[PDB]
Amino acid sequence: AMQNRWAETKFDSDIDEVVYGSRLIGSDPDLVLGGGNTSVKTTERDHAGRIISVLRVKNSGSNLGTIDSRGFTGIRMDDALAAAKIDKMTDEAMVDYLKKSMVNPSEPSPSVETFLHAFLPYKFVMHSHADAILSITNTDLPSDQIAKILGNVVVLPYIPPGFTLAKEVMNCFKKGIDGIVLRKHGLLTFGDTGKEAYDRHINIVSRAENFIR
Ligand SMILES: [Cl-]
Ligand SMILES: [Zn+2]
Repeated sequence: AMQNRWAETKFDSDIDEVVYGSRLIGSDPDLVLGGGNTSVKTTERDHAGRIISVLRVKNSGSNLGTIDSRGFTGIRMDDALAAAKIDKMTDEAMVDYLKKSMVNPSEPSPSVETFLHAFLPYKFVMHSHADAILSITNTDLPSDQIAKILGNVVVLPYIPPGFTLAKEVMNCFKKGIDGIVLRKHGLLTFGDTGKEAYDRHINIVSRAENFIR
């Protein structure tokens, strides 16, 4: 039975908190059998001394399980949120956009799923390709019955990973929900703190697992 392993309460920094959450998620082979990504929205000074809103998002330099602060690449939120105006973007264009939005271009490339994170207005966001979520969403169960099984969630149909997915995620987000379920892809959870996003992730996946058990 999936367990909830969140033990800490005090962290020195936002990055320490997101690293902690990432490690817990990457430690469960039923949550991360190489993919998944996390993020924290944070305040930083940029090179020009401006205090700015930064999305620190998982990068290509490590898996979630053994991640450290180096594994979080800083993306300007002003830049990322301005992308919401854009209609379509190819994967390639998306990568270029993100590169031009990096607070420090010498950091490792940010997750190709960065826009899932930027476009959800919670401080912490967690994304997995949880096996039990893939199973339940790969059945013929209607989405509404999937939602009744999993809890206070919104369920989205299959959409290929990329910019359109992020736009749909953005638009289906509603105040008060615990998660967004992406059929044939995975799960998004979020919250004001790392624990909130994490607890929501476990509760939903474990409900999925319970149901297919
Ligand atoms: Cl009912
Ligand atoms: Zn994904």
